[PDB]
Amino acid sequence: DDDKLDRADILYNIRQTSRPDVIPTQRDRPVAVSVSLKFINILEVNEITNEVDVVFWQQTTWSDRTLAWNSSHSPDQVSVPISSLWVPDLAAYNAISKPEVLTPQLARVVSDGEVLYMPSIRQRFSCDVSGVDTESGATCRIKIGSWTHHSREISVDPTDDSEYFSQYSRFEILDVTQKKNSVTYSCCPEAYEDVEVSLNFRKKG
Amino acid sequence: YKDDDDKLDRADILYNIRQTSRPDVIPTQRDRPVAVSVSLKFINILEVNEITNEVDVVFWQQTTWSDRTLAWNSSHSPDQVSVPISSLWVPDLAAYNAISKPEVLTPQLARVVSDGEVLYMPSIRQRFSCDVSGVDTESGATCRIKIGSWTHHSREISVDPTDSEYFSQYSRFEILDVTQKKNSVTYSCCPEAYEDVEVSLNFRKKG
Amino acid sequence: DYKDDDDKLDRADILYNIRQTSRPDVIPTQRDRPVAVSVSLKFINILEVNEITNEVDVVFWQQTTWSDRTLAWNSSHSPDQVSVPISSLWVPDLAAYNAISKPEVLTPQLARVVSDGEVLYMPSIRQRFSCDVSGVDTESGATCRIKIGSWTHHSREISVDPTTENSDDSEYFSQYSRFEILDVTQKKNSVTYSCCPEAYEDVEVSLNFRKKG
Amino acid sequence: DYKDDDDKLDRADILYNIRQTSRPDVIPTQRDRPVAVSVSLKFINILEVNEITNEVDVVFWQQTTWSDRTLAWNSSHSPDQVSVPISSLWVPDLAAYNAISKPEVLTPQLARVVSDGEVLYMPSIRQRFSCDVSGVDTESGATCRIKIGSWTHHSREISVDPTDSEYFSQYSRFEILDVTQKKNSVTYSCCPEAYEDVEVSLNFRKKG
Amino acid sequence: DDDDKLDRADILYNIRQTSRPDVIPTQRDRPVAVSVSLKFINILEVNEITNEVDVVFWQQTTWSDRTLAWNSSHSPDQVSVPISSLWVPDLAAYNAISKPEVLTPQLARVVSDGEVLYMPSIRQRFSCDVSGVDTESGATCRIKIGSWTHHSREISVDPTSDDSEYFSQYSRFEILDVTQKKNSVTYSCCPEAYEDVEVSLNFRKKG
Ligand SMILES: Nc1nc(-c2ccc(C(F)(F)F)cc2)cc(N2CCOCC2)n1
Ligand SMILES: Nc1nc(-c2ccc(C(F)(F)F)cc2)cc(N2CCOCC2)n1
Ligand SMILES: Nc1nc(-c2ccc(C(F)(F)F)cc2)cc(N2CCOCC2)n1
Ligand SMILES: Nc1nc(-c2ccc(C(F)(F)F)cc2)cc(N2CCOCC2)n1
Ligand SMILES: Nc1nc(-c2ccc(C(F)(F)F)cc2)cc(N2CCOCC2)n1
Ligand SMILES: *[C@@H]1O[C@H](CO)[C@@H](O)[C@H](O)[C@H]1NC(C)=O
Ligand SMILES: *[C@@H]1O[C@H](CO)[C@@H](O)[C@H](O)[C@H]1NC(C)=O
Ligand SMILES: *[C@@H]1O[C@H](CO)[C@@H](O)[C@H](O)[C@H]1NC(C)=O
Ligand SMILES: *[C@@H]1O[C@H](CO)[C@@H](O)[C@H](O)[C@H]1NC(C)=O
Ligand SMILES: *[C@@H]1O[C@H](CO)[C@@H](O)[C@H](O)[C@H]1NC(C)=O
Repeated sequence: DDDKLDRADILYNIRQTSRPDVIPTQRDRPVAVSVSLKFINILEVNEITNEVDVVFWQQTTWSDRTLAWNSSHSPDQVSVPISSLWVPDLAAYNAISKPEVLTPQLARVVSDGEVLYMPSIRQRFSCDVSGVDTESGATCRIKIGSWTHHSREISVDPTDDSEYFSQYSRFEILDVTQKKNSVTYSCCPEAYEDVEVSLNFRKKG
Repeated sequence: YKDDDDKLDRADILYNIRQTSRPDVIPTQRDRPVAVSVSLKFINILEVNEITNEVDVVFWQQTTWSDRTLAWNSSHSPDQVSVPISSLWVPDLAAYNAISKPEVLTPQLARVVSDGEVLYMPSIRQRFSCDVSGVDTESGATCRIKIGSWTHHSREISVDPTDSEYFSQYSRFEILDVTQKKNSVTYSCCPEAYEDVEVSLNFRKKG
Repeated sequence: DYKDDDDKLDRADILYNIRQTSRPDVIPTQRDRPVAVSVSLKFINILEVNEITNEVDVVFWQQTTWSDRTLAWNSSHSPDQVSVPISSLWVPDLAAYNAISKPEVLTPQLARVVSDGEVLYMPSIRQRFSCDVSGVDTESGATCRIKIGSWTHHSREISVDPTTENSDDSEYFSQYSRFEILDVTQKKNSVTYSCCPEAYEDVEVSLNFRKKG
Repeated sequence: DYKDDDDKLDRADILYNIRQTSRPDVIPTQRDRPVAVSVSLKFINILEVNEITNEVDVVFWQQTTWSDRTLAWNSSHSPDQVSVPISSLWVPDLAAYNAISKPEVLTPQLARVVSDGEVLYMPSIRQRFSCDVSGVDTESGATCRIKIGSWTHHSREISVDPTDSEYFSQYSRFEILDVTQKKNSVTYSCCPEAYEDVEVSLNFRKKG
Repeated sequence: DDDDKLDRADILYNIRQTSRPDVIPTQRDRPVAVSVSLKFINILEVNEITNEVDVVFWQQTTWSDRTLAWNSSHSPDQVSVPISSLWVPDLAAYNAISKPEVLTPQLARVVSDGEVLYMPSIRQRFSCDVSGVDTESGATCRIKIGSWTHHSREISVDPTSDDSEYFSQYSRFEILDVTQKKNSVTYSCCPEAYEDVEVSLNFRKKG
């Protein structure tokens, strides 16, 4: 796991095999991407205009098996800059600002061909904050899917509630759930898979 | 369609597109202007200021055109592919009454279809100066957005327009009507005519 | 001629010739004479004003033109003009002496190059300036100046020649703006500073405006 | 040696040699031992404080050093150190876990390379953090806790090792009572392996 | 003879072939003498509570690299060059509390005798003593500018005729005095000295 030249070699191999603009399909099956959200913070919450500002830890994984190697005497994982990798084109449907990445833009590649990209993000969303002061709290739903690939090319999926959530927040997390969802729009005949993350939270009392 | 996931067939189409594609040159065919279809679909309203007459909107910008030099036989290969928009010509659209840089909320990819059609449909948050009077009244306020090609006159580029289903439930405002008109203006600066789509939007507060 | 404007292959060749000849970092001087650059502002919107700090926020259309005849070609059977990315062309290095923010370009960064070596670049720009705003409430309006000059090139290399004057200054201006424009004028100035024995040419633009209603 | 240092050609050759031996995307691990990165925060200012929202704005000088023997050269008759743009060098991927903004880098982005293989990267950063701010308008003051860790590399590849009004501003509204720096290894339920990090405790109060 | 376009492009080519942008241009084993002056253009704001100050200043940097020099007998005396092609000094304000914002194009003059001039106009926020701004004596704010990564054996900053000369007449504030001075500090992390120039600005509000 710890020879610089072995790492430089693995990296070199990934840079040949990997085509960054082409989706990594195997055997006529959609690429199976698994998304999961962990919340880190809730910073602002406007009940008049229906917006929140959050920081979340976005764990995405997929399998590009052509990147795989034998690791019996070499390292099992390495870090690659994401400009050298195809990453999925996920978008959050009810975002109202550009996503702001707060972490170095690197992925792990695992010798079985698995790719993990888990950046931490700040973003404002437009959502229902009705009930944020009550005891049963508000429920804001976030929708996240593949922007330009339909369900026959990219298949999204959902992989404790407050394990990484700051203790210095004004808000508290009651429950967080994730549901897979295939949806068609009147524009395009094809479906787009998304994950709907439903966060249930309230102000602290 | 059944052959939509050959990673190799896909890579080959991307390669092909990158060779034929001339990103800086308008893809005219047969001495006709490029016809570009332009439409908005509103997603949200974020800020309304009745004093200064401004509005923040997130709208979904539907833009399509064709370049038959990119076409291919898709009988046994993928029907569409995604392409980074730096590899294709894109039209230089501009909103005349906009007062801030447009902010693109989605990945900057276009779809290319086997028949030579190109679809670029970004989601955009932008700020416009427009008439926002009547917004607390039953008829509502009517605000227009004028979107035309900036450098190419009508002789080279024409823009044509092709209810808020994708409009947020949680917005403070409600849409009443959305119409789309085609204008063709000659400015006192240049002897030629620039075309544009006008998008009139009637909207009002809820309660 | 206008009849051949669209032939895709012809346009590409013109774009190719332009890149082979254009030197983006060199002033296109002709015959021991300075490069003449025509400058015209047209105001679009006056976004905000602060009478206490003396700042304004404007959107203007900045029309700029100049000649490089080494770019010319025979338009007898060819497109008369084409659009070019400005990264492929020399562009004048104009600065706003009293800008207090970076310029934000609103529009696509493309120039039109015409078949006789004329280049037009007219972006739309939002910028914040520092100027005299007192009077803005009265009926005679306020009067705010903006100096714009060549930063690193002096008069014998670049001369900004005033493109004035209107009609017409209230034409591209938002009618839905809190403010209205009385008059606009332009002046060519030529200043020699402490540092350099060389003189820099600038264009002073005066905008007279008041709050409506 | 100190005499050499000013030879424009000698430096050019050193800088050439570094760009060739340096691979920016590979951790400079030697001997099967995890790269040791020494980190150190010196505070410079405390600017925006919100007691209601638990946010703070700080300008701090981050001091980072590590060792890469492959970059080393015989400096008997050449310069002992040179400046290098960090685009030419591997730099560790550090990240503040409680930062709620993107770091704003206030200084030129150069590192120093010493001829014995030490690399020194010491940028001045402004950044907003989410932390315990209550107690700030009182004498024992507040106690914030920034944590700085290796994002994608775990303990077997990168290991952080720790190491104060000297560089702090006397024109700050705030003043500093104590600063401590502990090493911390923690395992998150996602990945089997542990990540090293440095909890920097800052103790400070408003004036008067 | 300053305008022959071919002579310019040739000079610009010679400059790119011999110039190494990442290497300090030292000569005869002496440090590089970088000369620095600040002329103030404006003051945007002042916060008495927090000791912040927003200022627009014209930074005047000049230094020599005799390896760029050419014979200007029948070619131009000077030319403009993108700073990406040249080595440029890594200056920094110790008491800056914001990213510097360059308001001007990033071009340097090169003079044929080997001299380089980089003179950008900059907008930056500083933290400094601001008390006394309303009083007739005025407040005194100190900016400390120095070389960040290069110590004194490598780069030395030397300050080089009245202010209120490029200073905006429309400012709330007026400048009472400006003095430049040179210090040389060693910090407890590293045994080599770093030179800086402290610009002292004495100013007050107007009546
Ligand atoms: N997942 C997803 N994808 C698209 C989409 C479809 C096609 C294109 C294309 F091909 F034109 F580039 C772009 C986006 C649009 C879309 N919606 C648009 C309206 O807001 C809800 C989501 N959602
Ligand atoms: N569509 C459009 N195009 C232009 C335009 C822009 C650039 C050029 C040039 F010089 F590059 F050729 C010409 C016209 C100007 C224009 N107007 C200018 C003022 O605002 C209303 C619209 N509208
Ligand atoms: N047109 C113009 N050019 C300069 C100028 C800029 C850069 C250089 C240098 F050093 F790069 F050569 C010289 C003069 C400075 C200048 N002024 C600076 C002070 O405010 C009034 C305008 N105006
Ligand atoms: N040092 C560190 N690293 C991670 C982490 C980031 C990326 C990856 C991946 F996907 F690249 F493998 C793994 C762990 C996560 C993490 N924390 C978990 C999120 O909350 C803050 C602390 N801390
Ligand atoms: N001019 C200067 N340089 C440094 C400095 C910067 C980088 C490095 C390193 F590590 F990259 F070599 C060393 C010292 C530090 C420094 N100060 C330390 C605190 O901030 C005020 C002054 N001032
Ligand atoms: C993996 O490692 C080496 C050769 O690469 C060898 O010991 C072993 O047989 C390999 N196993 C597989 C499944 O290729
Ligand atoms: C499309 O491709 C296949 C193979 O070349 C062929 O069967 C079919 O006739 C082609 N169609 C056209 C339009 O040429
Ligand atoms: C352009 O016109 C002719 C015909 O295209 C060409 O041969 C000649 O070089 C040019 N001269 C004229 C007539 O402008
Ligand atoms: C380095 O070079 C010097 C001078 O050439 C020589 O004396 C020495 O043996 C070399 N080895 C070391 C000390 O690394
Ligand atoms: C330029 O010509 C020569 C050769 O470059 C040079 O040495 C001298 O300084 C100049 N000659 C004149 C005419 O002054």
